[PDB]
Amino acid sequence: DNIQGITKPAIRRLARRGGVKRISGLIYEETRGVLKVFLENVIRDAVTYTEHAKRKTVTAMDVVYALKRQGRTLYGFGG
Amino acid sequence: RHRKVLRDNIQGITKPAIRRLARRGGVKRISGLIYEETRGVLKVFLENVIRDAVTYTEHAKRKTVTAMDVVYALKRQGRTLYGFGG
Amino acid sequence: PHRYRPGTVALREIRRYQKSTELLIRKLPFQRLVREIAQDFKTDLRFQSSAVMALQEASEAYLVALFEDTNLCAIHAKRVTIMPKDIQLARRIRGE
Amino acid sequence: PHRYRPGTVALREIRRYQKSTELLIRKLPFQRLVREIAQDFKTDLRFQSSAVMALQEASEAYLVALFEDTNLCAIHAKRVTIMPKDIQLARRIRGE
Amino acid sequence: KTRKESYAIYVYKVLKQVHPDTGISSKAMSIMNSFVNDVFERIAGEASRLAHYNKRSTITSREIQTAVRLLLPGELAKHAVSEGTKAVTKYTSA
Amino acid sequence: TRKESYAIYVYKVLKQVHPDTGISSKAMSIMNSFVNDVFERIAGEASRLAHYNKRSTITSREIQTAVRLLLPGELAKHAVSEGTKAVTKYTSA
Amino acid sequence: VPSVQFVGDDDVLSHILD
Amino acid sequence: LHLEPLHFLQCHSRNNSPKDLETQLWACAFEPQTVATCGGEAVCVIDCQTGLVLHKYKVPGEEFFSVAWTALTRWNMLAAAGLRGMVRLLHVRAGFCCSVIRAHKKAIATLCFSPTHETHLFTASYDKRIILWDIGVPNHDYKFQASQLLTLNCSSVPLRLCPVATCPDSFLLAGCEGGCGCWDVRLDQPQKQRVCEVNFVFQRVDGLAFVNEDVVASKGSGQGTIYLWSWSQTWASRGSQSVLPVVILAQLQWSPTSLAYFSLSTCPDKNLVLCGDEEGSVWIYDVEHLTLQPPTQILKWPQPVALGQPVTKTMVNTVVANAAFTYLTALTDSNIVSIWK
Amino acid sequence: RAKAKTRSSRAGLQFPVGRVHRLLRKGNYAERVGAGAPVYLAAVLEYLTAEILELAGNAARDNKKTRIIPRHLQLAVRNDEELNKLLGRVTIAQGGVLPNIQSVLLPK
Amino acid sequence: RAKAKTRSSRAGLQFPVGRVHRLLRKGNYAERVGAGAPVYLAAVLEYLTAEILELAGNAARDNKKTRIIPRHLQLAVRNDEELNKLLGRVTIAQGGVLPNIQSVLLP
DNA sequence: AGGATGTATATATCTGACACGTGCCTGGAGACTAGGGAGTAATCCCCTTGGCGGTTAAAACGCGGGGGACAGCGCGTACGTGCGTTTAAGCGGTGCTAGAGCTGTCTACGACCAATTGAGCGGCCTCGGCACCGGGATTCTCCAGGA
DNA sequence: TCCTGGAGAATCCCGGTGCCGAGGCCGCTCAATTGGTCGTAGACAGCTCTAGCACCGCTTAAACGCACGTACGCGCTGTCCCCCGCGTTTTAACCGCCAAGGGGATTACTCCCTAGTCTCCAGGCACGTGTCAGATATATACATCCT
Repeated sequence: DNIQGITKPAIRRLARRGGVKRISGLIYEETRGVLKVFLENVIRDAVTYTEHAKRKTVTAMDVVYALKRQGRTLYGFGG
Repeated sequence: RHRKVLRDNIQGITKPAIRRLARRGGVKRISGLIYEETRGVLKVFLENVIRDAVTYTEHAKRKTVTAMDVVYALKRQGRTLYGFGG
Repeated sequence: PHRYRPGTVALREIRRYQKSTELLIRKLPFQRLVREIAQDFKTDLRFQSSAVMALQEASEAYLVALFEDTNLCAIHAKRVTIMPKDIQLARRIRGE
Repeated sequence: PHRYRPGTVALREIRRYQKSTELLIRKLPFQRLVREIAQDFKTDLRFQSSAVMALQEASEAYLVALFEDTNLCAIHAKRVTIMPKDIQLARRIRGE
Repeated sequence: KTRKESYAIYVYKVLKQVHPDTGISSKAMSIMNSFVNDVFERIAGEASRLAHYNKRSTITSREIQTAVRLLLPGELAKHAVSEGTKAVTKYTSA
Repeated sequence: TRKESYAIYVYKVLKQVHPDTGISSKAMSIMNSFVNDVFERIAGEASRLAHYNKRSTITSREIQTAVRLLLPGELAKHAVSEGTKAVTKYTSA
Repeated sequence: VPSVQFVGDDDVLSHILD
Repeated sequence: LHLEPLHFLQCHSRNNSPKDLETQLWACAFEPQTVATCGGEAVCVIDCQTGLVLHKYKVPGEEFFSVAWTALTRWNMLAAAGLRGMVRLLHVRAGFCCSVIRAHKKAIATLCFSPTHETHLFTASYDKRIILWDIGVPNHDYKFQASQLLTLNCSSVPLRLCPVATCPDSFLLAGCEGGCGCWDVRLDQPQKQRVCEVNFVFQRVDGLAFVNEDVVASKGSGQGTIYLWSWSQTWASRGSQSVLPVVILAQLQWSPTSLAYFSLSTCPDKNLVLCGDEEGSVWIYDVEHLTLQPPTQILKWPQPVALGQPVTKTMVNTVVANAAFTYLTALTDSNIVSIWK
Repeated sequence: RAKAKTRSSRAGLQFPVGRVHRLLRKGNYAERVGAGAPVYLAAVLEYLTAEILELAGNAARDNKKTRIIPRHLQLAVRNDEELNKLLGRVTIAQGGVLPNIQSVLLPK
Repeated sequence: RAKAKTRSSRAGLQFPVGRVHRLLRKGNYAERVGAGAPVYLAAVLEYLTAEILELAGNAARDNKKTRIIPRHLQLAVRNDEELNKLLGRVTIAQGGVLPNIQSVLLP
C-alpha cells in the first residue's frame, strides 16, 4: 500500500504546477492509478535493460534508456 | 518559379468530402466552420509530409516524388504507412 | 412525403462509411492540391501515381482519427455537434 | 478573523509552484513505491539513487503535463474543476 | 528487370499453414511485407542499441530476445520468446 | 577511467557567447545530453538516407539533408549555413 | 537611386474596413 | 523620355514582414497623382508624388489580380477582385468596403470598365466566362444591387479586356490563353449568352491595349514582337468570317522570353506603348512617327538597395502612366511599387 | 561434398534464416552478428506473421470471402489488443476503421 | 613530420571534429564516413549549443545570476518556438514549467 | 480605505562547488598505400503528363423546420481554507558488505574467401473468386389515428 | 398520452454472368551454403573499492482530520438559429483512348577517397585546490485581498 504514500497534497501540488485551480475529490485515486501505470511501464523497461546487462542494480542509464524507448527522453542524468 | 499560381485547390476538398470523413469517424452533427478548420489542418499536414518527401527526392537527385519518399516522410512523422513498399 | 427525422441519415452515413474502405476525397482535386503544395518546395516536380495515392491514404487516415478525437471532445462538452474548438483541443492534446 | 475567499490561495500556489523547480512528491514514499513496483518484475533488486531520482523527475513531468491537458479539458467543458473524466479524455486523446 | 526481394513466398507458406484453404490479394501481400520489414527494423535497431549500450560488438540471440521483450506487448512477447528459443535450440541440435 | 564528455567544448562556446557567465554541473550534464541526442538524431537520419539511396558512405550531403529533415525552418537554415561554411573552410585549408 | 522603403500596417495613413 | 526614379515602396508584405519580397504585384491604376495597387492579400492606394500609402485593404488568403477606378455620379469608387472570384468595390475616400459581388466560382483574372452608359464592369475569370455587371446606384446606406447583363463564353482563360475605342459599349476585345477575340457587347440584341464574334489571327495574348482611337497594341509570349493593327480596317475586312487575320500596321521588337502574363499599356495623349520585361526594364515605344522596329528607350531596373543590399534580379508585370505621362508606375514580382517621374 | 539443408530447414522455420542473416549483416546494426541471431529473428517474424494471418483469415471467413484484403488485416489488428498496441502508429492502406458509434449519438 | 594542426582549427570550430569522426565510425552508421561529414556535424552541434546557451544566459541575466542552471535552459528552450519543437519530447531535469495560467481561472 | 497576510527586498554569513592549474597518456594527426565506391557518360524503354470526348454521379444551391446550442436561474453539496494534532520524512552519522568495475587469459565463434548449386524471382498464362447487378425478403423509420 | 398499423424508403440476401488478377509453372542466375583459416571478442576468474542498504536519534515541516461556509456543478427551462434533409440544377470527376518525351534505371569505365596501418605527441581527462556566487537566516518595506 505504498501508492498511498503519494499524498493528497502531493497530487495537489502537481496539479498546481499544471495550472489547476480546483480539484475534484475523485482525482486522487485516478492520479494514483495513472502514476502507477507509468511507473510500471518505465520500470519494466529499466529492469529488462538491467537484466540484459546481467546486473542486479538498476542504474540511472537504464531508466534513461527506458524513457527514451517510450519517447520521453530525459536530460540531466547522462547519455 | 512559376509566376501566377492560383492557390485555390484547397477548396477542392469539398464540404461533402469532409462530411464523409467525419462520418467515417463517427460524427453525427457538424458545425459550419469545421470545414475551413479541416482545410487548414489538412494543408498543414500535407505541407509537412510533402516537404519531407521533396527533401528525400532532392537528396536522391531525382525529379519525381516516388511512393517511398512519402513512406519515408510518414515514417519520419511517426505515421507509418503499410501497403506502398514499407 | 418521407422526411426522415434529422440525424437518421447521419447515423446511416456513419454506418455506410465505417463499413467501407473506399477513399472519400475525389482523386483529381487532391492530386492538384498535392502538386500546388509541392510547388512551393520545388518546381517542375513529377509525382508517381503511387505517391499521390499514399499521400491521400495517409491524409484521410489522419483526418478520420482527428474527427474521432474531436467527437470525443464534443461529447465531453455535453454536445453532439463538433465545432472548431473541439478540433483545436484535440490537436493541442495530441501535441500538434 | 481574516479568511481568503476560495480560489485566492489556489492562484497563489499555482504561481508559487510554477516559479519553482523542486520535486513536489516526497522522496521516501516515492522510493518505496518504485521498489514495490520493481519487485513484481525481479526480486532482490538494487536501485542507484540517481535511478530513483530519474524516475521521480520523469513521473512528475508526466503528471504535470497530464494535468495541463486535464485542465484544458475541464475548461473545454465549461468547468473550472478537473474531474476524473477529464484525465480519461486527455489520456484517450494522447494515445495512452 | 533487376531481382527485387520480398517476403511473399514465406507469408504465403505461413498462410497455408494457419489457413490451408485461403488466399491473399496483392495489396494484402504488400501490407504483410511492410509489416515484416517494420518489425525487422524495430527489433534490429533495439538489438543494436543494446549492443552499443553494453559495449558489445555482436548482435546475439540474447539481444534479439531482449529486443522482443522490450518491443512487443506481454503475451505476444511471451509467445515470441518461446518460439525463438525453440528455433535456436532446434538449430543448435542439428 | 576516461569518461568522455562535451564539457570543455560547451564551456568554450559559452565563453564565446557570454564571456562573463558560468555554468552549473547539472546544466553541463543537460547540455551534454542535448549534444549527444542531436548527434544520434542526425547520424541516424544520415544512415537511413544512405541506406535508402544504396550508398555505403555518409558524406556531408547526408548530414545536410538530415539537418534539413530534423531541425525546424530557421534553425535548419542557420545550421546548413554553418556546416557548409565549416566544410568550405576545411577544404580550403 | 532611392532605396526600397518598407511601409508596414502601422505606417498606412488609413485602413479600409469592411 | 527623361524619367527619374521617385519611389520604391514595399507595402504589400505578407504577415506584415519587411522581409517579404518574392510576393508578386499584378495591377495598378490611377484614380480619375493617386494610384491604386494590388498584390498579395492587400490593395494599396498610393500617392506617387509623396510616396505615402493612403489606404490599405486586406482580405485573408486572397491574391488580388486587378483594380480599376470609376467615377460615379460623385464618388470615385475602386473595384478590386482576385483569387476568390469576388468583386469588391471599395469607397477609398470614405475608408470602407461598400459591397461585394460573388461574381465567379473560379479566380477572376482581371476587371475593366468603359465609358458605357453607366457603371459597367466586365469581369474575366478562369471559368472561361466574361460577365458584364451593372452594379447599380448605391442606396442611402452604401449598398449595391448588382445585376447580370450578359455572359460571354471564351475558348480559353481571359487575361485582359479593352473596350473598342470607337464603340466601347458595342464591341469588346479580350486577351485569352487561346488568342484574342472580339465580343459584341451591344445591349439591344436580346441574346444573353454570346460566343466570340471574331477570333483574330496574328497562342496566348498577355498584353492588349489601344494606342490611339484606331491602332491596337497587342503581344503574346515567346515571340519578341508587339503587333500594331488597325481596328477599323480589320472590322471592315471581317465580312461574316469568324476567324480573321488582322491588318498589321507594324511590329515592335521586344525581349524574346517565353514567359507569360507580361502586360502592356499606353498613354494615348503621348502616343506611347509601355511594357515591362523579365529583367525589370520598361520598354517604351513612341509610335507617332511609326522589319521589327526598335524601342525608343529601355529603362533598366536600377537595382535599388533592399535591406542594405541591391535587389539585382526581379520581373516587372504591369506598367501604367497617367494621360499627361507625368507619372509612370511599374509593378514587380518583388513587392516593390516602382514609381518614376 | 554434402547436400545443403538450408538454415531455415535446420531451425524448422518457413522464413529465410540466410536472408535475415544477410539483412542483419548489411543493415549496419553491429560489427558482428551471431549465428543464432537470424534464427531467433526469423522465428519471431514468422510467429507474428502467423498471428496476423490467423486473425485476418478469421475475419475473411466472417465476411464470407476466401481471400484476405486489407480490410481483413485492419479488422484483425484493431480487434486484437496486443496487435493494436504493436501497430499503434501504423496506418494500413484500404483498411478503414472499426465500426463504432458513441452511445449518446444513438436515438433515445 | 610537421606541426600538428587540429581538424577543428582547420574548420574554425571548437567542437571535436576528430571525436565526432570516431563516434560516426564507431557507431554503425555506414561502412564509410567522409572527411566532411565530421566537419558539418561538429559545426551543426556547435551552432545548436551556442544558440541554446545564448538564450540560457539571457535567462540567467534576467534573473540576476552568473551561472546557468537547468531552470534557465528550460526557460530558453520553451520560450523559443523552434527549439521547443526540436526538444518537444524532451524533459529537462529541474527545469520546472513556464508560468502560465488560463484566463478563465483569473478573477 | 484599513487591517492583515503575504510577498518582495535588503543585508550579513558561510561555504562548497565551480573553475583554474599540473601531470599523464591515449586518442588523434601526419604520412602512405591499395582497392572498392561512386561519379560520369550512353542508352533505352517505361511511366508521367497532356489532351479529348462523352456519361453520369456528385457537388451545389436553396427552402423549410425542428432540435440542439446556449444563456439564465435555482439549489444543494462538495471542495477550499483554516486551525490544531499527529506522523513520519529529512538530516546526520556510522557500519557493512554486495556487487559494479577493472584486468588477464584463452579460446571458440564469427568474418572472410572460394566453389557449387538450387531457391527465389521474373515472366507467362489460365480459371474461378469476387465485382456487378436485377429481383425478392426483411428490417427499420415515421406518422396518423384509436384506446 | 401512448402504442400499433400501415406505408415507404432503405438495406440485405440471392441467383446469374463475366473478367482480370491470384496462383501455379518454367527457366535462369546469383545468393546462400559448405568447407576452411585466422584473429580477437568475450566468457570467466580473481581482486578491489564504491556505494547501496540498513539502522538509529532528533527536529520540525508536512500530512491529516475536522469545521464551516460559499462558489460552483449541474439540472432545468426557454429561445432562436443553424444544421439536416431533400428536390433541382450545374459541374466536373472519371473512364477510356491515344500520343510524346523526360527521366529513371541500367551498364561500362575510371580516377578518388577513404579504410587500414605505423609512428609520434599534445588535448583532454583526472586529480588537487582556492575563493566567491549563491543558498540561508533574520529584519523591514511594498502589494493586495477581504471586510
